[PDB]
Amino acid sequence: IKEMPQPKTFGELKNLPLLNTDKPVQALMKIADELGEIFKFEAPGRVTRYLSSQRLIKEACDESRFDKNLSQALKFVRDFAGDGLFTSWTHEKNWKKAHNILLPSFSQQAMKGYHAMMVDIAVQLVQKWERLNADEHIEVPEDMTRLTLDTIGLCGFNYRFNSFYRDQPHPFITSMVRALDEAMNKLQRANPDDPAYDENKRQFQEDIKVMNDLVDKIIADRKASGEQSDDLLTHMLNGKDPETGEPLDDENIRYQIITFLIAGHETTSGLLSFALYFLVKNPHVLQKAAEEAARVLVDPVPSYKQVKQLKYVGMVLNEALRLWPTAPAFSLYAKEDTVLGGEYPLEKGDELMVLIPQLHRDKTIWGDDVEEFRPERFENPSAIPQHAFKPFGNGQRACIGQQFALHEATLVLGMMLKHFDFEDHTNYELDIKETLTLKPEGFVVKAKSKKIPL
Ligand code: HEM
Ligand SMILES: CCCCCCCN1CCC[C@H]1C(=O)N[C@@H](Cc1ccccc1)C(=O)O
Repeated sequence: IKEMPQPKTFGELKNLPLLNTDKPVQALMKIADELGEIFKFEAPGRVTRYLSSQRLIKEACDESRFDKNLSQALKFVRDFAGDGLFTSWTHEKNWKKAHNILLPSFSQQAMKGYHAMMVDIAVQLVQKWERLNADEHIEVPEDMTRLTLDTIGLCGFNYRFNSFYRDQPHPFITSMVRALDEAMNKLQRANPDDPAYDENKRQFQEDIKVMNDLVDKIIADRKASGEQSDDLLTHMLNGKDPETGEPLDDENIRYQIITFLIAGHETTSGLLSFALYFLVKNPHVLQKAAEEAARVLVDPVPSYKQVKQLKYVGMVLNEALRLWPTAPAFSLYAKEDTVLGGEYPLEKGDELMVLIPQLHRDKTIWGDDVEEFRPERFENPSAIPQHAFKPFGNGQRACIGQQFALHEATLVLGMMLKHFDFEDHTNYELDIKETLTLKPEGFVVKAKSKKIPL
């Protein structure tokens, strides 16, 4: 029974000022490097414990002992994502109902139906880059975000955001990005109810109204027309939960659509951006991935079955998720009193944060080459210890979008490596911007066409 380390305190504010930074996850990573596999973090009125070791996280991932907690970040996102899957408690009726209704829409099988839509957007990205002039470069996270938002819009509700036709984001997106910024900024405020934050609160309410009005009109317009497109919205209007026999209500459908647009904007785009970053920093790895793409993608348009055969590209994406998991944490609560790792007693209700980037750096799992980009680490999942690799979270509350994200990312990265050579022309220094998620900021490359027709 050990006493837990705790980082430096600021009197009555305890640890809270440590998060007064534009890079709080990267600050918590540096604290974990100093304090080790577990530390206590206190703010006025709340305590959590940050876990970094596979030794403790494998226990935290025991669903008989721990359930998903809404972190303060998720509670603030819930003001616009409601009781959508991502911001619902496991015990709320609408979690299991929506989970049962939506699981078939997110399976490996369902991906065959979404593939043609994903290819539509992927072809738009390839044509954009084919059409750049000799003097020009690519804004990587900008273009990956254009792609991943457009893909979920088209597969979500058959809506074209037409992001490759715009410098300025669609108005829904300007509102969603500003709401996500206010949710994440609200975290840092020692003094939240101050009047210096009164404009922020007024803007948040306008942004919520914007997201609701576009999404509610999309739903209303679809029911009115009665058309049956094979998108998530059609599945949610016609689907019944096998348990309750009930469908989702129109308000819950709107929370699910907002949730899916947040995920498509924030997470998959981060993964593609980090994957291209590691490939241009690791030319031998880029070469082996480009060789797979050339051998497998033998048709102008990739097929679903071809994407399934891009195994090495799959390993590249997992190794990018290992070093920079774009969704960097999740939160758990103890269902009952229990002891963590035979050292740290917890009471019913005590909270934990899993710091995924640190878990993925555990040298007892990955060895001394832990900072190196080596996709071959992922050749044999049976050779990886339990709960060592958690970029999609844990158990019944794991990412429902995992198959969707990995299909889209494998397809697009495979087409990028087929069609272009890449140059890191600025010798880019990694700068990680934090929103809901992690993304390279300012990452730019030059892409020289291999002139292979679409
Ligand atoms: C690389 C891409 C992505 C990553 C890394 C990612 C990561 C995660 C993680 C870590 C969680 C667990 C969060 C927690 O325990 O608090 C999660 C949940 C979720 N993700 Fe994703 N996600 C990705 C893409 C997507 C996509 C494309 C969708 C939907 C189109 C999506 C929808 C969701 C939903 C709905 C949940 C909540 C599931 C539930 O609790 O029932 N994600 N994601
Ligand atoms: C993909 C979603 C990732 C969300 C990860 C959370 C991302 N947080 C952003 C800051 C770091 C990280 C986190 O540890 N937050 C906790 C801690 C906390 C609670 C209350 C006030 C301030 C901070 C929380 O939100 O409860």
